[PDB]
Amino acid sequence: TYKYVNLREPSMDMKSVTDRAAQTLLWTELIRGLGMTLSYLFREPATINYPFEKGPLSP
Amino acid sequence: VAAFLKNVWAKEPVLVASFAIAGLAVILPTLSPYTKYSLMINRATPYNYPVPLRDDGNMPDVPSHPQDPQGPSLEWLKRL
Ligand SMILES: CCCCCCCCCCCCCCCCCC(=O)OC[C@H](COP(=O)(O)OCCN)OC(=O)CCCCCCCCCCCCCCCCC
Repeated sequence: TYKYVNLREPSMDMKSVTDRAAQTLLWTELIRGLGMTLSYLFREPATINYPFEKGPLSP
Repeated sequence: VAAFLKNVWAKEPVLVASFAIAGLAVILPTLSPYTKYSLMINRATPYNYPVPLRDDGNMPDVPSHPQDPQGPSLEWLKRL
């Protein structure tokens, strides 16, 4: 079959274009993820502490 | 023309924040009456040393003792 990606058009009305001018000029995006999705450090690290602990295998 | 002013704010909303502050700092100093207080305070700060003038006859005001009634009111600031 198909799909179409990156085919969209901006709405072009003054209820929208503030929402894209409250973004460029106030940085309301770009702090969304890497203000956050980075931290999100609070998860337990994953490390196999090597000289002692060791990892899985199979027969 | 307002469609223009909203169609540059969908593309470059950066310098627009500079113009928006470019004016609005030029305009206002001719408005708020708080100013011209600013010029009175700044004139009255005695950097130098006041030298007493010679009194023969007048002597409009300002007696020998300073705290006696002498001259203008600068204490509108102390209450301010
Ligand atoms: C009446 C009083 C006045 C009223 C004024 C109203 C508000 C006006 C004040 C707004 C001014 C805010 C700062 C100036 C605007 C931000 C700077 C800017 O304009 O970025 C524009 C930049 C250009 O990107 P673009 O035009 O889209 O082109 C690329 C297309 N692929 O587009 C961008 O997004 C660039 C983003 C920045 C680039 C570096 C980001 C790297 C990460 C650093 C972020 C950390 C900073 C956080 C602040 C920390 C503070 C402690």
